[PDB]
Amino acid sequence: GVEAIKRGTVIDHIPAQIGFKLLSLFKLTETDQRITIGLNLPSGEMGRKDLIKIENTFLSEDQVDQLALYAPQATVNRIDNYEVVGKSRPSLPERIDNVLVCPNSNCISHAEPVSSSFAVRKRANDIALKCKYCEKEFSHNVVLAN
Amino acid sequence: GVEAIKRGTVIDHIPAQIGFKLLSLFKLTETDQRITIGLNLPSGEMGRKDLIKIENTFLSEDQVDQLALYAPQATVNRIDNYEVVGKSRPSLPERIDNVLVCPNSNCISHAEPVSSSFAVRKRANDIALKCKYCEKEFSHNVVLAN
Amino acid sequence: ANPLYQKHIISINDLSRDDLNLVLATAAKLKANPQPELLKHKVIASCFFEASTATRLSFQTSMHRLGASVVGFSDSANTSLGKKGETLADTISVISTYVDAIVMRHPQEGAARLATEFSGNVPVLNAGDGSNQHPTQTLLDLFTIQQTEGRLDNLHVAMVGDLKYGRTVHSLTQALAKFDGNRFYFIAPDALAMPEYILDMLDEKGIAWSLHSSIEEVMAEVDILYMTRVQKERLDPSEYANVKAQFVLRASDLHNAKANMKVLHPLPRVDEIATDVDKTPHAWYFQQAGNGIFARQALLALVLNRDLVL
Amino acid sequence: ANPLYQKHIISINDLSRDDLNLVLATAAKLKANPQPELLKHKVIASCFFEASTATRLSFQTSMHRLGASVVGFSDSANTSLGKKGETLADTISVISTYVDAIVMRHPQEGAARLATEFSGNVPVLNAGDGSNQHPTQTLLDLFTIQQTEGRLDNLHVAMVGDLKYGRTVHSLTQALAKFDGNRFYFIAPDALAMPEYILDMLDEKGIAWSLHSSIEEVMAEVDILYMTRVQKERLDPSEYANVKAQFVLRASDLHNAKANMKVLHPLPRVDEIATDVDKTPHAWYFQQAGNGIFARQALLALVLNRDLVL
Amino acid sequence: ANPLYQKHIISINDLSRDDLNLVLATAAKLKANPQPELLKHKVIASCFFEASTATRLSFQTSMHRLGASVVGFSDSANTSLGKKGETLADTISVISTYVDAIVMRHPQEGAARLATEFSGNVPVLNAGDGSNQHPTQTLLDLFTIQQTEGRLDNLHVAMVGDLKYGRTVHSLTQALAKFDGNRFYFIAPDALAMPEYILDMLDEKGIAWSLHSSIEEVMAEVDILYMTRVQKERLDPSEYANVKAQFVLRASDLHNAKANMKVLHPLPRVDEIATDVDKTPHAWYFQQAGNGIFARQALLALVLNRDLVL
Ligand SMILES: O=C(O)C[C@H](NC(=O)CP(=O)(O)O)C(=O)O
Ligand SMILES: O=C(O)C[C@H](NC(=O)CP(=O)(O)O)C(=O)O
Ligand SMILES: O=C(O)C[C@H](NC(=O)CP(=O)(O)O)C(=O)O
Ligand SMILES: [Zn+2]
Ligand SMILES: [Zn+2]
Repeated sequence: GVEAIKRGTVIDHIPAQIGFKLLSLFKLTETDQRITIGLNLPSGEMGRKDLIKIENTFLSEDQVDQLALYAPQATVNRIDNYEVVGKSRPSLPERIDNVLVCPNSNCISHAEPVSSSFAVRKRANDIALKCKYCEKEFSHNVVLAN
Repeated sequence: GVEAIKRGTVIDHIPAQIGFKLLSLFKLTETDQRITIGLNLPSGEMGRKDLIKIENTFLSEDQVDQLALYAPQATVNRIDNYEVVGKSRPSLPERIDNVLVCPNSNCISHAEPVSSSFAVRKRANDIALKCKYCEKEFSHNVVLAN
Repeated sequence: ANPLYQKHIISINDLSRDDLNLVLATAAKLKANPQPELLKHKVIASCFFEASTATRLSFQTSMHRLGASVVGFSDSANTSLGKKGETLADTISVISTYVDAIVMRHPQEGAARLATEFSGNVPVLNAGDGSNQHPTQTLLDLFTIQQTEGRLDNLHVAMVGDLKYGRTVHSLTQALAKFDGNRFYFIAPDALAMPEYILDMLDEKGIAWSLHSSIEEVMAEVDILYMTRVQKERLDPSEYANVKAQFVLRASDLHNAKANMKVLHPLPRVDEIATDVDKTPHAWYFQQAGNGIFARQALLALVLNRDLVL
Repeated sequence: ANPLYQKHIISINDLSRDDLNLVLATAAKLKANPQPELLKHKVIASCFFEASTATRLSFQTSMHRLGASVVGFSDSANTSLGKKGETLADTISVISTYVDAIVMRHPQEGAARLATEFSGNVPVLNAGDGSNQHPTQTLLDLFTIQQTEGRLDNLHVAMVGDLKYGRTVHSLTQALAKFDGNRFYFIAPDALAMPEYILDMLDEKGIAWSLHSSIEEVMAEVDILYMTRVQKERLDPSEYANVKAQFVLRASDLHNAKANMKVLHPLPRVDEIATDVDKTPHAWYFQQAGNGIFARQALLALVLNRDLVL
Repeated sequence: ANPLYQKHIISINDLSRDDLNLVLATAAKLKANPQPELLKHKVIASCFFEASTATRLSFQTSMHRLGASVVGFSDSANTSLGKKGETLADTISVISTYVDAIVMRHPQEGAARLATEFSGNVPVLNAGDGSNQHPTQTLLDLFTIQQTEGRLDNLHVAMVGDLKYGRTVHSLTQALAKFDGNRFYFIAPDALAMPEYILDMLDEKGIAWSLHSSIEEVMAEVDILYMTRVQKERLDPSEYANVKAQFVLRASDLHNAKANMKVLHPLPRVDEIATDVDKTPHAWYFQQAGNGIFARQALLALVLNRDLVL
């Protein structure tokens, strides 16, 4: 596509203006081998599409379903020998630990040395996240706002 | 190498791990156009380069010069309908308005609505940066926030 | 081993209908036949990082009626957390090497859950964390409702006041949704309404609830009228319009209440219950406070004793 | 139009040897024979957002000794910036529609420089901006030096005290590095030493400067001993070790001082210049303070009158 | 004697369409050609018991631009009322024996009205009394409106922000209701809405006013968009929900504004007028601030000089 690799992952169908967020959010910059980023690529059905290619790397257990919460229709293509060895589409997990910040000012998660952790319920219109410590439940819009 | 382009700019020869910094710092990604970034891709000349093809956007001299504090030897290139019109290069820019933040905590620039501004001088070895307001002079490395 | 032995009582949410029923059955037994030695030689820490009179003194009287020992604080201004920057994680890590259970009240929501990550083998019992939960308030209110109503199912329960910051009603509603057929009436000013996650749960469960702008609307319908106090200390400045009680209960308004109906309140009360109510047969809030001794004795008895023969 | 006519006076860094010499010549002219109506019908703002006895009152006496009217404030607490959140930018935008020139002292470095961005054609005269510059201090310091040494070129000047935060030695070191063959001796604690950017500037201009650990080791070769006071208002907690004066001058140390050498101090002094020095021939700081009237009068005359005091 | 000669100027409610028109005509006369000695030998008191940058400094520049002398204070903390318990009544009684007229701003509503009870023949000019009136603000607001619209009759004027405590919109709404055929649009949060007594007055005079929930729904028909700032100093705790600006104007909203329409603001502004509006053609608040000098100069001229600036 816009580049090829012997082995690596290719995250395609990334929504626009989110592509650049993933290089920071997964720190795909602490790397030595090549990355190909194509931004605002046409995708006839979804117009704007960003796409990332990482040579020699495959996304870990975390990032794949953490990607579910960030680019719900992205398609992760595992490649080896230039063959699409696996294709994946992320599922929403039961929980997301470490990466999200509790919106509640008075949650102890903000003062003490502990990893944040939220439960993921896929609540009719949107994902609701319940914080493991203060027990409040929030719209994912709120929890992963920018 | 990497993906084709008709009209625009292609910033080649960016030193490794700096291509990212530049996408962010001068906001180059906040566009509705197609950018292709090749991170960590083999150069030869100085081992490994990083590089950005920004399609249908052209830089002024003034923008291009601002890159000299990061990528001094970068090679800007404008291609009007595929052929290379002008291959340019950064010269350090005399002033760097708006991009950096004064590390003096008591500088007035932090409270009021004015844009930041620094005078740039090759200070003998490092590039020194004097804030136009508090007049304190700083090495370019510290001004690039810690 | 009984189901509650060595459990952390952090949230009503983690308890089932039978854990709850086990506590009430035990509280009833110890209310009738006392056990002065049940916890002879256990030392229990009472750590109150936020103001309390009744929760702290009912808890340490319960410990003393069962032969236990108490060490602790009611004011974190003099701990090394207060003056030297000890984290709550290192505070709990150290205190768990000394004692057999930790009773804790703290101002940030989430504090007792955090304590359990550092606690080791020591059970942590939540005397209130910010505006989240107050589990031991619900075991004394459920013992009181059972005492007066002889039923914890099919009741008409009205909850009045600051329902957004009230940890007592967040825990009580979650517990009464475990029994069958309870009808809830929530009367609160908009700003201080029931948080949506409690409502979502009532709905997902098929429980009936409704909102009302007065108490008169529901006075003849209710079995329990649960009054709460505006949590001034938890309010945001934008909520300061809501500091004064919006719904005040006076003896006159008890005009056509069912005879069995009781007025419960976790206390302290400010202006929401006039003192003439105190002299009516409906006022049950100081008998309720008294029941804290049996509900808390029960919980301490069950968390630290494998099998209990009562 | 004379060279300084309507220029902003913000930093010594923007004035030439000639601009300084002009001010000085006009100071001597107006000291010799007055001009009471030179600025008749002008109204000048006195905007002191930071403490001042001498700079504000010598500036306002100069405005009054030339016929101008003064409006202003000495304290920001009752300005709309103090109580209402007005920005310094909107403050200068409104005051620029009223007065003929703006004198302002402010606690942040950079404050007079941004007033100019918003002041229109109204000149901004910097009465001290945080720890950056103080250009009118240097104009009276230079007038007093010229007046007691005859020259401004080929001097030995020692600067003692807090040179990191001393805005007076920032401007003055930059003014004397404009004349030829001046030698610099700097006596400060390491934590309050001269900022790199002034030493660099001394170096590319080829000026000879040196660090010294005592006043005594340079007492015999200096012509100007310019003493400063630790800027305690500006110190960080880290630096609180340096609140007391390390180098304190007593009259005995002057017993081998060059007979022309004078002791200057911008003032206030706290313990660094003992009061017995006050009675000795080398003491010139109150004379120095008085010369503020003539340099400030000259400066206002040049920035606001087209012509040139003959 | 001209009509305003020695009148107290306390509320717009006591001045006629003619009294306002007079002030305005004199403002244009004195803006066109100055009068430096019109108030020579008068001494005017500047008594600011509440914060001020613009009203105090534009008033004192006007007094100075007409030859008068100023005496006063900007802060009450070091007055004998501040430290000794002097009453405002005895304060005005003593100051009336010294000065030719008294300008005073004060935090209580009614303060300038009672100064007149104790000021003898010395006129009292109200520079703002609590949340009641601010008559000289309206005189420069009207001069700026007349100056940018040509008329004061038949305007569309929207007033946005805190209208409950905005003393500026109290006076200004009452001044424009003196001219014919002006339409009013009021955009405020319900808690900071126009006081009943001004709406009544609009109604018996048959004036058309309407409430609107956005600037955008009236942006195309307004000629004057007069923005105000929430009077946070004056808010009750109840009202603290309204401290942030609900209606914030950014330059994009002006992209369908009538080409003559100007944006006025008494100032200080905090978040309600974004700084990008500052560069657009509709922005007229700093021009407006400048016109304070001409209306205040005209007012002093009329109250203190018998004659009439020709
Ligand atoms: O304070 C309240 O209103 C209810 C409740 N009160 C109690 O538990 C009684 P005390 O604060 O005396 O321990 C609480 O949630 O803290
Ligand atoms: O304060 C000092 O030490 C030096 C200097 N002092 C003065 O200008 C005298 P004043 O603060 O009374 O106006 C200053 O920078 O403010
Ligand atoms: O403060 C305001 O918002 C409006 C108005 N502002 C002014 O008059 C400007 P100042 O308070 O600087 O004199 C006032 O009523 O005081
Ligand atoms: Zn949380
Ligand atoms: Zn700066």
